[PDB]
Amino acid sequence: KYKTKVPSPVVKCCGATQCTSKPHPDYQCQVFTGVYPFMWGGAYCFCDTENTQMSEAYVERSEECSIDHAKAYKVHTGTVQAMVNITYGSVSWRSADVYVNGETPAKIGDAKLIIGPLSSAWSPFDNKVVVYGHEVYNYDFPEYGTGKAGSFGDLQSRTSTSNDLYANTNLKLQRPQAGIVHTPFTQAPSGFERWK
Amino acid sequence: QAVVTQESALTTSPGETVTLTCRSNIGAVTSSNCANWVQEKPDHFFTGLIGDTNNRRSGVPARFSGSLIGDKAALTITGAQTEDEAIYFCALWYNNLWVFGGGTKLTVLGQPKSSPSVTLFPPSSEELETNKATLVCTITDFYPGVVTVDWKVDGTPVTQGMETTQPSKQSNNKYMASSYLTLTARAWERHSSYSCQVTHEGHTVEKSLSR
Amino acid sequence: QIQLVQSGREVKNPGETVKISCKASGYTFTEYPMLWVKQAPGKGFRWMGLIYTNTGEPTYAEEFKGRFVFSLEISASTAYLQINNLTNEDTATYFCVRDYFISLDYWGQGTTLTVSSAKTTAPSVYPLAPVCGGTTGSSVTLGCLVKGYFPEPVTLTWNSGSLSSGVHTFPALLQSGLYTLSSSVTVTSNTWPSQTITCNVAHPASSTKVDKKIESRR
Amino acid sequence: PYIADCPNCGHSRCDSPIAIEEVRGDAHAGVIRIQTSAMFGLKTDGVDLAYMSFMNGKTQKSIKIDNLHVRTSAPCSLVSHHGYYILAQCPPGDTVTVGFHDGPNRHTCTVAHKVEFRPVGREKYRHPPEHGVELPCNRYTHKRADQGHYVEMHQPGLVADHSLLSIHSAKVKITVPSGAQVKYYCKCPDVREGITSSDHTTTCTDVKQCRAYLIDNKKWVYNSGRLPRGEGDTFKGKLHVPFVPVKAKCIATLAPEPLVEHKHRTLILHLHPDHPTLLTTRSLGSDANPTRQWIERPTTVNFTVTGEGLEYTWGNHPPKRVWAQ
Repeated sequence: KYKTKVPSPVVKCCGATQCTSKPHPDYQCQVFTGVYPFMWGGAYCFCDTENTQMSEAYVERSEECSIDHAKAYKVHTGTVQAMVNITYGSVSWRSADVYVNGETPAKIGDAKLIIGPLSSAWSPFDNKVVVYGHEVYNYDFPEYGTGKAGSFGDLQSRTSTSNDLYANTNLKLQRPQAGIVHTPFTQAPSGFERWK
Repeated sequence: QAVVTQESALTTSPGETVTLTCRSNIGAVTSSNCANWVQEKPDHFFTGLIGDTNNRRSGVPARFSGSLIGDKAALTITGAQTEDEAIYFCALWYNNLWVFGGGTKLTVLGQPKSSPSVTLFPPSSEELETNKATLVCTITDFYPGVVTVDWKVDGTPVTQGMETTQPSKQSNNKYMASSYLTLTARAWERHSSYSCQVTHEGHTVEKSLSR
Repeated sequence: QIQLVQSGREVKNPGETVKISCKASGYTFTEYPMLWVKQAPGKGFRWMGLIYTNTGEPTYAEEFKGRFVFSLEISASTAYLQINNLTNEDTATYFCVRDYFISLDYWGQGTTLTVSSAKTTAPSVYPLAPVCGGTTGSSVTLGCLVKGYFPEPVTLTWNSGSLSSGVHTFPALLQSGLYTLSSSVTVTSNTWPSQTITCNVAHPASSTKVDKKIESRR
Repeated sequence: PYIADCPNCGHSRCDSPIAIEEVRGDAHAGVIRIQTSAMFGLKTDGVDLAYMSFMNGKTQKSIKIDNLHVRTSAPCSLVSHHGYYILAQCPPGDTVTVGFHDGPNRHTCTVAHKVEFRPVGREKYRHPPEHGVELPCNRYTHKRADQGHYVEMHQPGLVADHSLLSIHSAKVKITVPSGAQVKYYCKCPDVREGITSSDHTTTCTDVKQCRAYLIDNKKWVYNSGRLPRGEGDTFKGKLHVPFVPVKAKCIATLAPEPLVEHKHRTLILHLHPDHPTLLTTRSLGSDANPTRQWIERPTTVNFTVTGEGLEYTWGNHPPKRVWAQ
């Protein structure tokens, strides 16, 4: 889930402050005029329409993104394993980890054993998978870079470290009301909020 | 660049409630001025009473409380005591520096009067060996703290040669002072009766030596 | 608990420098910085600045930016005031103070400076014993006259300081260009002259120390 | 301790120092991490986390925490404070409603935020129990020795303070806190920047047409949305977060055991939970044929078990398994 970690808006008191499209993820910024911002002393900007307010807000990974986070995957077939016990013959023991590919031995104990390949290639994982903590979902996640806001993957970071991401959150700033300092951020709660 | 103003002097009686105020020349005093109240007892003895308007320093009796009354900081002594007679200074913070008020001298009824203890000493002999003689008149434990000291050599009011210190406050809150009459080894040996007369709250005490 | 004990009072001729120490006791030096206040003879109390005993940065009041320099022997819980190129109108008393509780909570004893031109004269210490005749009461008053010294200060004790009760030491006063001080002590009539009573006087400026036992006149 | 504009501050929009931003009802353990704009914790200087510094005036007030109240639909329970930030164990609530008591005044602050507390598990409780299994919840710490993240905290912008703009008996008179930087001019033409001690105003007279400003950037702030930018620069002040979300194993849920009843290749199960429990199964044939249903109302259910087996998941109670030959 996102966090609309709003940078603190500019308030020019008499005249405009043009905004620029900073490279923050989903950097929504919209200049606003026609304010009279009550801040602790009543208003403070002495004009009345030239009072300008520039709201800016970008999307950022939550602190929970590091730890409580869904996780997509493109899943191929790989190679299956097993801790095969054989309490063999009179040997009476070997508990060894093996493979399935039909030329791999595993000389753990005394016996050499070749397994598979199995005929039952049903990977219960689908091609596309989402993963969450322990509950694994064979979900057709839309993709990195695309996820519709509100839908799953509104925030899409490659990894946790990745400062870049894709944040289609439909974050739309609105003008603050009646000459008061604040930042209307109108936004879909995450497609990670739903999906839980 | 701000001027803190305080009452000049206030007089009360033991058991009364008295209020001292602290006014700022720039505007009302507010909690961001962190009014402090400091007390000065005799002997250059300073202690802090209240800080941050109403925080009482630890070990300051509860009869002392601070507050903001109107547009000024105030110190109230509830049940003033004789021991509270001192100079109270207020301090106000102004974003980067402190400004102290002029202080309020507070007088509290109490301490029954006490007569002075007068002693006159003769010039010692090691000093008469210098061709000098100094008669020391010591006066201690008197209250109220105001006296008149008059010297009389041989029946005649000396009028030159004497020096009398200013009453200094002792610890018990009574006062002391000493007066010196310097003669010459010779002036000494000439005249015969020396006397230090101390006048205090109407009674007189004369201490005479005889050479 | 908290004691800020200051150096003793100095005399210095115009132009000199002085370092006034403030030794702190009872608190952790580091979490409470020091206020330096000037109480000038007439004028009342004035903030001279504050020193961050943690970082070491001083703030000076504008009146004090220049000849005044705050520093600290951190290590020994001492803060110090140094006034360089002493001006004659710097005679006054300087207090160190602890800033805490949104104000100042403890003040020191004060170190008084008397900026004044003059040489160095050692004091003459004279015993003051009672009149040659009688002197019979329940108690008895002896004295000690410390005459003609310069500059300040002198220290005076009775019996090395073991006799402090019943003592009145009288502030030094300037007379004919020299300071004179005196002290009295009162003890029971059985104590003296049975037991020895001694006046102890030190004048640091002249390295003079005098011990004068009060002897009976006959 | 920053001060911002609380939205429904008892009456209406005040400017409370405890103005609530970044409500996070995103964990599971009945807990919310909150940021006040007020920085409680140690005092102004050095002592005792359990004291209380908000802004009164331009000034702090670093005093005791005596009567904090976070609350929601019900009164919450504090967990710990550090910095601008408090952790508190709350129940669910449509809103969040915070406030201490200075002593002369209630002086609270309140805000909207959708809160819930699902515990981790197939049981949908409303509250953590005393017993049950432990399993990997998401939750915030008690502690402060914490660096796992840090939020930008650069300077404050200016702030209004018309207590400054007094009158010089005919002219409007500005002053300064402590030599702080007061940014000043009026609608008329007079001094145009203001980087000064206490100035006067030659030209204008009315207090209501002048720039009462406080560039007082000796201490940085949180970068609240309810902050005006310090226009000069992105000053330094990268500053940690205490209350990191951590992988605590909450003391957690457990649903009452089922009543297993045999039939021919069929599990009748008279069932009777405490709370809504997500039951589900997996017929282990390559035909999965699973089932899901939250059960809060007690219900006798059925499961056509096959020859090879079925498994059965009574809430976060462990999964069962069954031979139905």
